[PDB]
Amino acid sequence: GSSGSSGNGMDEEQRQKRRRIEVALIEYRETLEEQGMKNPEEIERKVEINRKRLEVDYGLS
Repeated sequence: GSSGSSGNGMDEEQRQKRRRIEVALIEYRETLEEQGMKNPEEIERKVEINRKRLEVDYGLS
């Protein structure tokens, strides 16, 4: 039972992009940890760059 659907205009398309970034972020983080990344700066660095890239790629930022 959906409630308070957020999608009246262009946002309807943004709500979706938000997911593409989520799944991507998680998958990336894990892949990094297993890739041999055992440091915060490293992960944070890569992840950060990714989040920003994707966000800007989906015209979100």
